[PDB]
Amino acid sequence: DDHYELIVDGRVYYICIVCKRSYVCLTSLRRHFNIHSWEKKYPCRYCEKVFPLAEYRTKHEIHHTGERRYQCLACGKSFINYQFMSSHIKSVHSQDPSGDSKLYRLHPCRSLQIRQYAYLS
DNA sequence: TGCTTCCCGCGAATAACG
DNA sequence: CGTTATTCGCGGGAAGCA
Ligand SMILES: [Cl-]
Ligand SMILES: [Zn+2]
Ligand SMILES: [Zn+2]
Ligand SMILES: [Zn+2]
Repeated sequence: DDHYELIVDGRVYYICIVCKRSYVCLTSLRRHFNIHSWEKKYPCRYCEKVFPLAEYRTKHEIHHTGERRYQCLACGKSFINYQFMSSHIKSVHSQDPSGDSKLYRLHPCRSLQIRQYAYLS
């Protein structure tokens, strides 16, 4: 089909026929396989570009709107994405958002229409 | 070398099904 | 509808890049 299976120990892995990348979940391999396949297009509704993954388009479109959903809770600065936010918190506040504390807040997306997680309210 | 985008397990929201 | 299958948002490390 589009993959074969591998089994080590009990573990089942799904392997991409084309690039031989390994996946624990089949939904993952299918999501990945569109990169080879290009059977689904995710075109940017603001410009030319097309993406092989829905989430790539979504990150892209937020950069069009300028919305800043990531807010540092120590000083209030807002950021476009996780990486800027984390980078800020680590350098300025000398803390890590990975472990434990709610150091930042992610606002619901309001600059465009995407699926909304009830926990962000 | 520090931004920048990619990656993929995980599971919530929604769609397709019956 | 209830009940499933599907989509895709998210974290945060990795990989890419100039
Ligand atoms: Cl904003
Ligand atoms: Zn592949
Ligand atoms: Zn665009
Ligand atoms: Zn701050």
